[PDB]
Amino acid sequence: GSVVKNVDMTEEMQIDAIDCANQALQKYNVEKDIAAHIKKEFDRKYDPTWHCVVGRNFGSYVTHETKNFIYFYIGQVAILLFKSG
Amino acid sequence: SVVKNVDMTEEMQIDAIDCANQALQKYNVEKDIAAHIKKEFDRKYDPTWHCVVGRNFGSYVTHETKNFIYFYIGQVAILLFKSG
Repeated sequence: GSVVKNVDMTEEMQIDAIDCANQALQKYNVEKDIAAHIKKEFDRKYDPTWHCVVGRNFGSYVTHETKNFIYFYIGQVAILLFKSG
Repeated sequence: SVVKNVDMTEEMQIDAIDCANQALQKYNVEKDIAAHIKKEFDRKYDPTWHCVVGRNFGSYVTHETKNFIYFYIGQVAILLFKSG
């Protein structure tokens, strides 16, 4: 339960981020694909544009001002999910 | 592997990495490591910064972040951000 989140990431959205991350980790093996599934699901449910990186071997990203985000873990795997640009 | 805001340019990123390396060199406990990075960024780049190191930290709800960097020192995650 170690989480950093924005005030606009309320319980329902946080529960959905955890559920989506669990669904992505259940379905896919490659961390880039896991991240992409979470990003796609949040664009669809909570409107674009979301970005997501999973684990610690991801492509670097320069973001414009984030307006909402959540940083959390599924076991040892970090998930950063944020809305920007 | 870094995610950062456009305002975290190379000099500030270099300082975040150096600060994190200095904190990990000096302190054993991840809460203290994070607090050292936060204190140094408040002093050098003005408050209010917040920092969490590793994956066993106290949760935090932040108001709109205006600058941040997410990066790793080996297997250890560092999230450093300015808000509230």
